[PDB]
Amino acid sequence: PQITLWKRPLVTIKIGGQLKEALLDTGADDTVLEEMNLPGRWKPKMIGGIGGFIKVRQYDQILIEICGHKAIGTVLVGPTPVNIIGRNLLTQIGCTLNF
Amino acid sequence: PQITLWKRPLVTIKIGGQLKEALLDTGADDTVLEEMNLPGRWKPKMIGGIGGFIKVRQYDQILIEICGHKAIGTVLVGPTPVNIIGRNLLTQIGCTLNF
Ligand SMILES: COC(=O)N[C@H](C(=O)N[C@@H](Cc1ccccc1)[C@@H](O)C[C@H](Cc1ccccc1)NC(=O)O[C@H]1CO[C@H]2OCC[C@H]21)C(C)C
Repeated sequence: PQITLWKRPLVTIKIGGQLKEALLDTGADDTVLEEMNLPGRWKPKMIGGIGGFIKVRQYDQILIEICGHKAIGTVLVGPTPVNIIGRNLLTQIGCTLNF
Repeated sequence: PQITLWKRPLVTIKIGGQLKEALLDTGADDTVLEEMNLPGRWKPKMIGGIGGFIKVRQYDQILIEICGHKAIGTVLVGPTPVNIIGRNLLTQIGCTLNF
């Protein structure tokens, strides 16, 4: 579809068998989701933005469905205030900016 | 134009007569630029991000040119790690997300 930017571009995603709301974010290199218990091994990581860094758990080869479009990649889990879909998965669903 | 997301969506902007590089960021409500000397009056403000909050200078009704498209609106100036163009100006240049 086409998503305007008058409001935060929030969409429904499906991950680990759960439905969640997440922000489509062209300014994020990576995907960061709110604390959740995902199975499997993980690696510690630090990600930064405005204000500093937060500690997250890095999960690899995670399947996410974004408005019916499937993506598979690295997902970070930690104390983020909002679920963020970053460029690593947005490229897989063929998302582009247009103006 | 149409911009893919394999690389960071960086563009050249012109503000206060100076050229700078900035990130087109659908995950930002507001536009935040690195410390710089802008003409006009300003007010203190605080903005938050993934790491916490930072103190910024809020400039209102500022003219900014984003890849040749003119916008006039609120610009925040402070210790952000990268210049970000947020939704407040992205809407003025007619930017949308498509997939
Ligand atoms: C390589 O580094 C990265 O990719 N970092 C990503 C990242 O932080 N990206 C930033 C832009 C960015 C900033 C610094 C360095 C690189 C990019 C943005 O895209 C996403 C955030 C999301 C958000 C939304 C609401 C509350 C907290 C956080 N938006 C934001 O901070 O917006 C600010 C400014 O506007 C305000 O509205 C919303 C909050 C306010 C991480 C997500 C991985």
